[PDB]
Amino acid sequence: QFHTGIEIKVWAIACFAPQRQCTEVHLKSFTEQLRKISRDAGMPIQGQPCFCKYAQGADSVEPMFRHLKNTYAGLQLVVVILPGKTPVYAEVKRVGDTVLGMATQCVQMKNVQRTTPQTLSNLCLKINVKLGGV
Ligand SMILES: O=C(O)CCc1cccc(-c2ncnc3c2ncn3[C@@H]2O[C@H](COP(=O)(O)O)[C@@H](O)[C@H]2O)c1
Repeated sequence: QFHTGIEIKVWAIACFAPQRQCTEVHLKSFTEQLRKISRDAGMPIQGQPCFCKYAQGADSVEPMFRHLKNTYAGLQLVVVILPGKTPVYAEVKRVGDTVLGMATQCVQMKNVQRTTPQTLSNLCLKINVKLGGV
């Protein structure tokens, strides 16, 4: 079930959670915790995303994903932080899967604000399934 040989060197964060709820330090904390667990599991995600920006609303998804595709050669993944149930999820999947062919992984804001080994493990397993056997 689990894939070896994944190395995620070029990846982006698109934060659809409001900055006042999911701060720069929450993003840095979450990213560092994800770096360490993904590494321990032999699917290392490098500590520094090439891009980390806030956006709001489903209409921002296509412009930002077009920008990412146009700017970052060898981009392997966009981690999308969502604030609860939101039409932004459907739009991220429409643009990523059907328009631009860009791998995306969505995560709940509450799991970025406060991490646990179990929820970082849940996320690594979803990423592994996506980026494994390409
Ligand atoms: O339009 C509306 O009013 C709400 C629409 C709606 C209906 C059903 C589900 C959603 C939805 N909203 C936000 N996050 C969602 C979601 N469905 C799944 N997710 C998130 O995406 C993650 C899965 O990400 P990937 O599909 O990239 O593996 C789930 O863990 C969960 O964290 C949104």
